[PDB]
Amino acid sequence: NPHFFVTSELSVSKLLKLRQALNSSAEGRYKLSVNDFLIKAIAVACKRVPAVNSSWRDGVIRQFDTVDVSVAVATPTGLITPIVKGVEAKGLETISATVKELAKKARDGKLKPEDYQGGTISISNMGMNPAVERFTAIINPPQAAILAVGTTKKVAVPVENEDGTTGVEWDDQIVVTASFDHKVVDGAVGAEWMRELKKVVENPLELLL
Amino acid sequence: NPHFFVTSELSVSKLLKLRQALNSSAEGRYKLSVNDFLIKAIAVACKRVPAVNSSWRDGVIRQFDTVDVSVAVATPTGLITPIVKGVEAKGLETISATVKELAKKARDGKLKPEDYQGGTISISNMGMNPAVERFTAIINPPQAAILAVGTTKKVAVPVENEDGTTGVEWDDQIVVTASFDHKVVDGAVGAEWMRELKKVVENPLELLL
Amino acid sequence: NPHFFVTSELSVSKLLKLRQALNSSAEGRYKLSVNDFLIKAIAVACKRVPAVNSSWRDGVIRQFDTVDVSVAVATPTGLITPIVKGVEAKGLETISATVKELAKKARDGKLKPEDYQGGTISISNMGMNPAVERFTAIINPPQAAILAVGTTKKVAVPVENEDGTTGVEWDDQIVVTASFDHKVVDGAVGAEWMRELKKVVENPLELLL
Amino acid sequence: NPHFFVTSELSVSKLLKLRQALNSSAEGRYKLSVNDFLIKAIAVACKRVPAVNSSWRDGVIRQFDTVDVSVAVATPTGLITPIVKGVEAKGLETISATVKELAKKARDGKLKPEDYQGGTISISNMGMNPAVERFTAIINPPQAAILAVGTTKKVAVPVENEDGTTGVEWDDQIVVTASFDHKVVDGAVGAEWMRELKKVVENPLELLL
Repeated sequence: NPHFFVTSELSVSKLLKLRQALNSSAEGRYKLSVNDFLIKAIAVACKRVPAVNSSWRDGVIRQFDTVDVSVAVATPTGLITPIVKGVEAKGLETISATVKELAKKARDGKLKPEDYQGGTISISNMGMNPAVERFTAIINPPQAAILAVGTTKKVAVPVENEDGTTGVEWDDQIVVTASFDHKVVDGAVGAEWMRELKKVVENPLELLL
Repeated sequence: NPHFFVTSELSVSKLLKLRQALNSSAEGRYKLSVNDFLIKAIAVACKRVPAVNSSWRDGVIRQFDTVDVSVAVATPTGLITPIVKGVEAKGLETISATVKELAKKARDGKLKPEDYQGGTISISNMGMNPAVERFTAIINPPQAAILAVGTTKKVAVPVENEDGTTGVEWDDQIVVTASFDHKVVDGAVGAEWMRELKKVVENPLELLL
Repeated sequence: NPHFFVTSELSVSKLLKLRQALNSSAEGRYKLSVNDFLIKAIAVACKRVPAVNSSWRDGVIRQFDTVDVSVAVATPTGLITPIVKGVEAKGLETISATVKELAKKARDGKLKPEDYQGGTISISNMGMNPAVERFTAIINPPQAAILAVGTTKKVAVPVENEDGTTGVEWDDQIVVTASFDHKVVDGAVGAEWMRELKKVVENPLELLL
Repeated sequence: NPHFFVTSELSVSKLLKLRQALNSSAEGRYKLSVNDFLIKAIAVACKRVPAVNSSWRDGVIRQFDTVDVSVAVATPTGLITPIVKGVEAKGLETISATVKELAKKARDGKLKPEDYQGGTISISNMGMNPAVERFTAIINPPQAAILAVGTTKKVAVPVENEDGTTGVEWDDQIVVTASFDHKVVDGAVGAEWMRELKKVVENPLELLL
């Protein structure tokens, strides 16, 4: 299993501003987190290039026209992978309610058994606790790509103010990792998908596009 | 062998201050290095959560109540793994003398043959030379986790001084990597162990705890 | 295949200055890129320590006195690995012309079939597009080490000006990754090769050495 | 029974600072008092010189390699001596929990009968109430040394400030007393043990040593 690890580095301050604005405008019917924006962005990204969201059979490979995103949730019994289907068609409040409902279902017991079967990309995120920057779980056998998300730190970013020739103003910054299979997805298309994903995420206004 | 790589990023300036104070107070009977603090901290960390320090047999797994730490040393013949046992009970001067004596034994020849058998976590550190930030040797077959340590760089860290709204003051910072097995230790407990390890190391005053 | 991933972090501003000077002095007969300096530097580095540029047969291993560098190029059909031989003897303009000619040959069709066989280290570099910092393709079967190159970012670097006690002046900085085999090349010699490679690259004036 | 009384005078302000720091950093799982630092320090001190922690049989004497510390607790029924074993191996939070649990066990009733047998040095401390500076209970028959602790007062300590040729700044100060047997432990080794104990306690940073 030749799984090569690529990475990217994303600026999220715009996402924080948008999340705060939407949460303040909310009347309580929905709750938003950064994982919501990440899953919507990666759904749009997979719509952009369908190469990443494929599967490998015995010899032959199959490509999915639609997008099905599996999210990892931590349970005392082990690792659970709830699924959400048709993410591109849905908004972000609906997927928010779906993921929180699936999480609480995992808390109170076991889920309906076909919530485990299916999917195109597996997503894991321990950004809640600190002391984690990079990680990559093994790719699931029916999958072809896994995207892992670390925590958000606070580092200096290039700025070109006039009074200060160099200038230093700080921004929040996050690290993502992607493990592919190299049997279906090669390095070039993975780098393309990552760069266009960063292009989508850096300015969130194109999420509605 | 699904070995997933997690990482953390540690501040060591407090450790440097403590090491300098103890070395100045020393009368020559003991010599201290950063590896000493790392091995003591990880011993306490394994005491905190015993899940990481286990082993896998044919099908069944075995959990060790005590801690046995194997340290990697570079030799012209190859790679050697001296062992230290009961690290949690011992202080740091005793383990310091033990590791330096084992290192010089490796220099002058071969060791007693049962110094190779046993252990719970393997530790490797090439922080002596520069030009290394991340690395991860393969996990030893009777082990379940390996922690590798890079070098210490000097980077900017968040500060909240009054005169400067952003403010910039620099600190030394180190990178650690952890390769687990995923047959015994899953991602969640590994992240827990790493975050509590960083909590222990960041302020060294809890080492005596 | 126990492929352990080591990394380094290089300052390239001197290389940019030298590249700009040589390109301005050029009359059009040659074109220079950062990949040229990297391949020349790694050729000299392999000349420094011949351990990395070896191959593994069935049980026995073979060491190459000369250097043969294979460079990866992205093609719509897939991944292509043109080869350049005797790089240490040649300058940098000759290897520049050779690599650009091989790239355009890959563009317009297929190459002469023995351009695929041979080599000591495989080099891949997607530094052209942004949104990539670390990656590592699997080592080719007749090879023993692969060096991957990310993009160049702009980060703060330690400075010791008098007026500012800390001081902050920024520099361009690049990330490199190295995947070895651990059947032939162990961690120590890999770290040695990486540190001496960084020593060569940081100040490019030793390239002519 | 020729029990000669030696004494020492200790500065504890550093211990108060360390205790306050650790208690503030505590999340409630442990509670620390000065007696904890004293018992850990004397355990390390007995490890330093094993002469004090011995016992006398009929004619012959026996020396203990390990350390077992008996602490005196005041009960309405009389005087009770709970025991803690292997103190040097354990930290200070574990012995803290052990001593508080033994104290509350003495409060709610009688203890398991073998908690009375064994030990190397008996420790008594009425530092809680004021109006006590020196005291010394008789040595227990199977013991060879008893260390009693008074209360902490506030007295002037030598200082060498520049503006004030003499200078006066005040510090907290405690008095300790030691009654030996003179059948096993003579004056010289007792004075050695006391001076090295004061050396350990005055700067608590060597407790982790």
